[PDB]
Amino acid sequence: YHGGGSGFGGQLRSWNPPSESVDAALLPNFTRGNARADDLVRNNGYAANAIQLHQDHIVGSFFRLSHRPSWRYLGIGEEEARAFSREVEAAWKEFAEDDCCCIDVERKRTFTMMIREGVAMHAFNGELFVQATWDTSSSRLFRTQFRMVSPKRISNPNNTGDSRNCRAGVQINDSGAALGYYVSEDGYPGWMPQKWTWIPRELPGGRASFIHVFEPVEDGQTRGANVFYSVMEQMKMLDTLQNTQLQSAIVKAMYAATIESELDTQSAMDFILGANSQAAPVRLGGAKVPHLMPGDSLNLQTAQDTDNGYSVFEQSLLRYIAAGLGVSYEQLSRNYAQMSYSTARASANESWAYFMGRRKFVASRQASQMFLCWLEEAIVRRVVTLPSKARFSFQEARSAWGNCDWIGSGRMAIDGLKEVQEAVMLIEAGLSTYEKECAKRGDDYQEIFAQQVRETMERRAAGLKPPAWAAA
Amino acid sequence: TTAQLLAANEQKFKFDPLFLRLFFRESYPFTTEKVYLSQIPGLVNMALYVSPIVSGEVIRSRGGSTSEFTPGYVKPKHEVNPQMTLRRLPDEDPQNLADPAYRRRRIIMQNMRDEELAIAQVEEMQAVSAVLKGKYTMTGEAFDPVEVDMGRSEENNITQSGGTEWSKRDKSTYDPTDDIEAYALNASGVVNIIVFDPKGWALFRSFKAVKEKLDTRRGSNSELETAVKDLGKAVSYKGMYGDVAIVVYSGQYVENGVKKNFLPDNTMVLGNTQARGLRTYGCIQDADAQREGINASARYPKNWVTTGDPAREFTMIQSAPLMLLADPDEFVSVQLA
Amino acid sequence: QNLADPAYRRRRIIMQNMRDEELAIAQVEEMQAVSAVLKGKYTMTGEAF
Repeated sequence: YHGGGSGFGGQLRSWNPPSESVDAALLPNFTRGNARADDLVRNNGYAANAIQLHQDHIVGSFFRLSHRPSWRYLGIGEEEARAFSREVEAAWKEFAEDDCCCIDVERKRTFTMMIREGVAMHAFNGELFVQATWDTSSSRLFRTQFRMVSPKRISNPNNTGDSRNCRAGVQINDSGAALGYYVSEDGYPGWMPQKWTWIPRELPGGRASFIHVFEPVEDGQTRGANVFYSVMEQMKMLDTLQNTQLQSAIVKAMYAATIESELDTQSAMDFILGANSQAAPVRLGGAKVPHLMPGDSLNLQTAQDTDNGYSVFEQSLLRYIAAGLGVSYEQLSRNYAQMSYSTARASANESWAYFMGRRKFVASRQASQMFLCWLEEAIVRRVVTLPSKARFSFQEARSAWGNCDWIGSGRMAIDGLKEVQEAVMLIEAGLSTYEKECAKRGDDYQEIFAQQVRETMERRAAGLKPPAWAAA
Repeated sequence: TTAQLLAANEQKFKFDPLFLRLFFRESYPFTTEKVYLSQIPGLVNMALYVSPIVSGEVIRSRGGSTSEFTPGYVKPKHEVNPQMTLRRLPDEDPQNLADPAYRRRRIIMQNMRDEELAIAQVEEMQAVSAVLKGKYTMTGEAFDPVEVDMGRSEENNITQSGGTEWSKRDKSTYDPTDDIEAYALNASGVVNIIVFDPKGWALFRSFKAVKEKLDTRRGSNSELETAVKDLGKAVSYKGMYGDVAIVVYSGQYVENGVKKNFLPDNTMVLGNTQARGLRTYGCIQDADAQREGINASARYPKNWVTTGDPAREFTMIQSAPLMLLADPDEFVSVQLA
Repeated sequence: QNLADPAYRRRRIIMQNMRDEELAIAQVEEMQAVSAVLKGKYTMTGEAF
């Protein structure tokens, strides 16, 4: 195996990376890496575009709930399960998308923006912390409020050399489970003394208190790694190349001509450039034919091509950056050159696979945990009543009572008609149901059925022709 | 002349904190300038006969005593500078080899190991000098002298004299058991373990009566290991001797280049395996440490860069330990000349 | 009774210090203001200034 050897001709005799765990290769440089990623996001055109694409495609304009408790396992009966689902969905709809924005303690974001910001933080930081608090002094029906914590404030044990159990400010038991996190205080003025607080992961009653979301890579990973470690260096170097090329082009274009003469500068520029002595500005009106004595001379400088093949190299670097980040090349670079229908559809599919994976993991898990945390409070406060004769209590079956599914925004078709024909053809056969085809457009089938059954009544009552879907 | 480094061993000395483990448990960190230990006499004068008329001589109610102690401070440190990084290390192949950066992360690692080992040695000597004798004095070049003096009766720390020396008296037809009983009569509470010293164990074992207590059909239940049992380890949990547990401890600490033995040349330490021991750790005095909010801890590590011309990234650990003995009369130390 | 470990005493010391500097600078500003109002001019001198 040449890979592990000296190399071809000794070229690899100095490439001996240490065999260390992921933690010992990530934690010593955590803060600097996070800071560099933030600097890239805040000051680069393409990084901001990538974050915007993440937020808009993974989550979308709306992130709607779909509750499906497993009634077979609980033995509660179909109608009771459906009624309980309807009541829970109505309660959540009234609590999640309110206008007063009381879901968040800071009173700044609704639920959809909270999901979007969580995906963003998971994009350029590789983790997200949502803290579920209480305000017993409040008079509202639901006193469970959530807060988003920046991963910077989950500091280590104050940066000192740490240990085995206490890693990166996340207290750990004998196994890999996490017991308690450390939270700091974000002080903008910069002079207040810092205070660190302990916030346990779970309350003694089993309720979720402080939430951590990320995707691991190896056996042990206390804190995650963002998607920029692959391609930061090329991004910064490309930005520097862009600025340097732009400045060089401006410098080369600035010096138009060059006067060579023997007389005084005022006289030489007076008798050649046409500037009047009555430095010296030159009027830009008309055409001029200067008269040059044998000593004098005039030279019109020529410059290189302004973009002598820089765009192709930009193309290569942007292709590399897009490959590293995950999105397609067209979306990141806005190039959209000439391409057939097949190439565009392949591009869209290759992006959408990754987008679906990310949505199914990060947003879905965060939303499910937040929804369960609210559901416990709703159940306890008798706002929602469980069916009787339950095989388990709510404590004994946490997921089974609230096994929920979420529907996000659906794809925007490249061909408007082909997708419609595909959906209709699948519906005509038995291969796919109504829910599957209505959900790909991000609509719930029950609402569509109710809307149609009131539309038929309105059309019948108003004196118009009955609709197509009405039953004769 | 190419090469390859097949094996690279490492040398160590016999080091295991037996005395700290057995007798000193339940560590109690404290944030205080000085700690207190309180003893109460508990001696009751006999009720003397009194005539039914005089009715006098009220008795004083008993009152105790206290003490105050101040924990010492210890801070080892090391260094690393770019000069040591370039050449090579004795633990990497001529092949393979690494960038200069990784050699620094290896040197810092071994420096951490040495710091923690030195602190552990200090703690162990701290404990052993407290078990053997009532008091110890922590002295250093820059550390002002402070001593800890638990109140141990002079009648303990018994040593042999011109009479009753085990070495001088005959090894046949004599008993050590009676002398052991007479010595252990002083300790307050039962005794459950004996911690020999290899020379002392060798002296004790050679008696003809001690062998006889082992191979008697019905006169005992004791069993030992007379033959060679442990040769490389620092501890030897040998068998029981009637009721007590026999232990031989040979642990080594280094002061200067040479290697020295903790237990001083054939002592014997009667004691209880459940003796009340205190492991007190003081408050670490470092401005950054108190910035972090850490106090009354042990082994606070840190590093920094000195912005000098040769640079340097130092490495430091601070402990401030102090081991106490709640009751100093539950041990009896015998010299065994 | 109810003592505090030094990690809290250090913070209390720090706050009282910072309040002391703020008061001193406010006092300097008032001293400049009064002289600027009561008279046209004022001199700004110090030992190392």
